[PDB]
Amino acid sequence: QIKLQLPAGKATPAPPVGPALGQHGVNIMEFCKRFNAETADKAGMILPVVITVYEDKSFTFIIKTPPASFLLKKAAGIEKGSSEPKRKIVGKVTRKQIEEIAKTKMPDLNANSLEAAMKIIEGTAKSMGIEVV
Amino acid sequence: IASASCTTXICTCSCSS
RNA sequence: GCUGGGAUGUUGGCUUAGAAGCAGCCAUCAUUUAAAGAGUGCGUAACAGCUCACCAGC
Repeated sequence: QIKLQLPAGKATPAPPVGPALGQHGVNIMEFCKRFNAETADKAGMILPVVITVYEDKSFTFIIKTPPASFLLKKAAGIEKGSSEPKRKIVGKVTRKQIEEIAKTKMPDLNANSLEAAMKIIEGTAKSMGIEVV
Repeated sequence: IASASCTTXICTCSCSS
């Protein structure tokens, strides 16, 4: 069982994909087209998928919501997180934005309340030099 | 920049043993 | 002491070919918890895997 974060509508490259699971038994081509199939509904974003390979080299994979750090980057309109979180703020997002992301990632979050969800997201923002306003 | 089995971003990795 | 658990965002941000708790720098929050560090050491190319913290039962 392998896991990785592949961009929406794109796959097959050797450096990014290939070698990775391609060395566990997986047949790249089938995944590239397959992944890029459903990753059509949500394109442009980087989404993490969990590939599972059965003894017979066959496989399946679940597509999850994009990473918090990623959504956060997007929200703050930045490209990278601070090189020194807290010491240097490189961006910021509104409390409502935290709410949006928390809502977006909810299926993958284990919070029992939207409040707890936002607290989770804020923890990530605090780790990448992104402030909340 | 080269090897067999051993990196994440250029292209080698592994492949026997 | 023994057994079982040791979870979720998440491979935290940066860096890097990679850097996924564990080269290095910064941060070290939040969730679900009975409990579980943005992780004690081993380990991998990076993962994996083993181990410790912590909790539970005996």
